[PDB]
Amino acid sequence: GQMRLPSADVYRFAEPDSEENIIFEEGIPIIKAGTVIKLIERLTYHMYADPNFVRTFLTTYRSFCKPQELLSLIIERFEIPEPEPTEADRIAIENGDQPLSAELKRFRKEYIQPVQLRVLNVCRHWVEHHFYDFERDAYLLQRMEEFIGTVRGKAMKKWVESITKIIQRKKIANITFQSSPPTVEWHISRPGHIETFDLLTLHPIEIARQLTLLESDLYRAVQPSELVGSVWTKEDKEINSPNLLKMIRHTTNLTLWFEKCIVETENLEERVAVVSRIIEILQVFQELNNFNGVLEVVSAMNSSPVYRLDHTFEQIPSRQKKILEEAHELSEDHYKKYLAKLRSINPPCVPFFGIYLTNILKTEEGNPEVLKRHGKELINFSKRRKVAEITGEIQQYQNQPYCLRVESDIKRFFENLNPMGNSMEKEFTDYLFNKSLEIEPRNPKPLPRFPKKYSYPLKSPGVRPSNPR
Amino acid sequence: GMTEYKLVVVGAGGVGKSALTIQLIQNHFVDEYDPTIEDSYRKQVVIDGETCLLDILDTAGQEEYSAMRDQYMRTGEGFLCVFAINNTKSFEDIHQYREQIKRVKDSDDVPMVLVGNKCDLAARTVESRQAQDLARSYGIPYIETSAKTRQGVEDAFYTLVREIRQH
Amino acid sequence: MTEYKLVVVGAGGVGKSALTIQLIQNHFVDEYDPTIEDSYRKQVVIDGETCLLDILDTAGQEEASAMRDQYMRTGEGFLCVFAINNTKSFEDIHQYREQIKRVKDSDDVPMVLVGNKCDLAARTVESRQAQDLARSYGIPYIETSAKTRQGVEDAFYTLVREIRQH
Ligand SMILES: N[C@@H](Cc1c[nH]c2ccccc12)C(=O)N1C[C@H]2CN(Cc3c[nH]c4ccc(Cl)cc34)C[C@H]2C1
Ligand SMILES: Nc1nc2c(ncn2[C@@H]2O[C@H](COP(=O)(O)OP(=O)(O)NP(=O)(O)O)[C@@H](O)[C@H]2O)c(=O)[nH]1
Ligand SMILES: [Mg+2]
Ligand code: NA
Repeated sequence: GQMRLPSADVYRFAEPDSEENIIFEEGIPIIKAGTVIKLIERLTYHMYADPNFVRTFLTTYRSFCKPQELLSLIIERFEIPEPEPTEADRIAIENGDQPLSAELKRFRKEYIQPVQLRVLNVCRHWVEHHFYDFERDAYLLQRMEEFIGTVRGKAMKKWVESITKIIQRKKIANITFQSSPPTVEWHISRPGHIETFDLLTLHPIEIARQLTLLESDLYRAVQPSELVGSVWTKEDKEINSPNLLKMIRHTTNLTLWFEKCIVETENLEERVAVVSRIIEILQVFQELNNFNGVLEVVSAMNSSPVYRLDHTFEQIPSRQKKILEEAHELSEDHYKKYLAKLRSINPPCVPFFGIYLTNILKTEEGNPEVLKRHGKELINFSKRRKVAEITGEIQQYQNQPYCLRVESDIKRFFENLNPMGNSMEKEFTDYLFNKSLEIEPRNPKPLPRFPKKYSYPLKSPGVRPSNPR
Repeated sequence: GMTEYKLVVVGAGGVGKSALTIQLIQNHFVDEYDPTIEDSYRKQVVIDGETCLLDILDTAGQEEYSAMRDQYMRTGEGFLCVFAINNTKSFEDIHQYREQIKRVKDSDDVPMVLVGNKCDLAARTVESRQAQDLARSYGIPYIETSAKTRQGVEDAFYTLVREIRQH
Repeated sequence: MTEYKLVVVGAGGVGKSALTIQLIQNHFVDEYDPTIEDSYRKQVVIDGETCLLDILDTAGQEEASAMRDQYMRTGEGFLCVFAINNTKSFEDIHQYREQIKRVKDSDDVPMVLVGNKCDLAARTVESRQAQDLARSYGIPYIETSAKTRQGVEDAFYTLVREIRQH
């Protein structure tokens, strides 16, 4: 038979499952909704582990339970009463013999020890992967240290001593590869001559590599705390989502830099060379699976100032027209081909973050926080699972590092790019559009001629890499 | 067979804009949503007795990707310009959204509707007369919607389709 | 994209977590933080086919030895890990092999025998002894180092191939 449980009067987590406290989806069960007590019971269940559920819960619980209250509840979960001696144990003791204590031993082995270990695993994941709760609330950290540091008894001792050390390391807080990274490539600008760095003087292969390293680092720095609760859209977004915003602002700045490079090149032949060079950078982005970079270029080519430059795109080689068209088609039909391509490539990659943001926001906005059943309000956990499925996908692509060498000067050049200068957004984008009208006027106005601005060769070195001994 | 209309929702972030398309597309009578589902943004409808397909682009949450707005907007034949009736700044943003749409579509007469969205019980700060005056100055319809009761939602989208049909 | 459920098992301290984190993050963990249960995901192209690996990293400490049936039920293939400088961990392999067979009620479960820490000179389990055991199980034997990455992709991706052909 099943093990008997403590009385639900002394231990709240022994209440029977009912539709008034837990609802399952239609081989471990999947929870649709439940009270917080039932969610924590199943988070730390004696019959099975659920590591996905631990991640989902720790990522999303603050929408229904405060951090201080979560810690109180898992401490209450940990403190399980042992059963009293049975009739057979009583009779042995009355005869001066040692009792078998068979039911007590089974309850320790099959209920207390698994539940207590799974509570500690929640604590371990909480400290390792969601430490911001403790960075933001020093008293919460004190309570966790005290709880862990006072767990007695030898069955948990190895993990208690380990978790204590992990906490202490987190308070005061290296990559190996299957091969060497390729050699850094140089074109007109030579190493150390940062004053000459520009779109056409750096090597287009190395532009794409260094932007990919930068954009990969920005992608990898975004934590789920910047996403849950849609906080990057709210009034405190600069406080709560700084890494996400830095990543988006880099993408926006690079797109605007591409547009500015194009429309400030007034000579037609020179502007064709500029657009052709940006499409070559896009080709290397594709080869590197840097989809953020691909769409940075596509967004620039479809911007109002650039899209209308029919005389420029007329002279682009047909093969490059095809490269740009197939990159543009990634975004068509609500990113259908992009989503399929992302799920087929071999990482490392840099995803486009915008689709994740829209899906998190709409999941949050389109589902209720609670479900009402039999007069009770149950936490709608299915909604939280959907959000954590998205943050889990994000995290999966954050693991794999690029095998490319940083070039500190090129990296600094792109970190310091500031095409808008001190101008506000509207005056700058109006400036770009007015430049477009200047260099290719609306029909029937005639096309003017403009002098060249570049004194160095415009011929591209191409995007196939070189390899000296 | 049937006509497909490509509609684009534009407007300030952080003030409940996404509720408009969610409430339209939703199982009207079950408050549930999975936006990752293929064609959670397509809906076959009957407007003035003529069946058509709406394809709705709502990039809510991507407002900080400001250099992508041109590309997103160019996909659309008609536009819902949305502000929140308790956020004056989102109302003041409407002029620049409309100017950007006109530039992207290269037309001074693009089908569009002005939508005032009630996203919570916070105090209204844009009166309906202010928004009606703005819509009239642009020559476009004005519809108010509730983010919670679905009131006005069908009217906003159907009015836009009528603007496209009568363009 | 096909999904594969891999489980890493073996005695405490043999390097199950270090192997997994090296595969996932290309990083070697120097600390010895005993695992309770961790899970990782990895999209990777293997033999031209994209798949999604779910990797369960399990507890080797004996105090957790009564909690294994639940993860053995879900797993589709098992990396059975010992350390080549730890003869007791090699002697523990057959207990994991037998429990997996009992739980899954099968003589034909995808498995790979892994001898980890092969970067260390002071070996106490000879390759021949481990290879003999692997042949008796009908499975391959791969020596690995989570520190240097030697053999790590080979071990995990060989297990994927055995699930795919199962
Ligand atoms: N004649 C064919 C093929 C073609 C010619 N030029 C091209 C350049 C790239 C890809 C295809 C072509 C056509 O579809 N057009 C001619 C015009 C020129 N204009 C190019 C453009 C500017 N910005 C863009 C961003 C993305 C994409 Cl895909 C294209 C562009 C857009 C109009 C469409
Ligand atoms: N030299 C060397 N040390 C290794 C290697 N793999 C793991 N170690 C070291 O061995 C120790 C234990 O590693 P760990 O991955 O935690 O082992 P585990 O098998 O996961 N232990 P547990 O079962 O308790 O979770 C750590 O100090 C780790 O750095 C290896 O290939 N070479
Ligand atoms: Mg471990
Ligand atoms: Na206001």
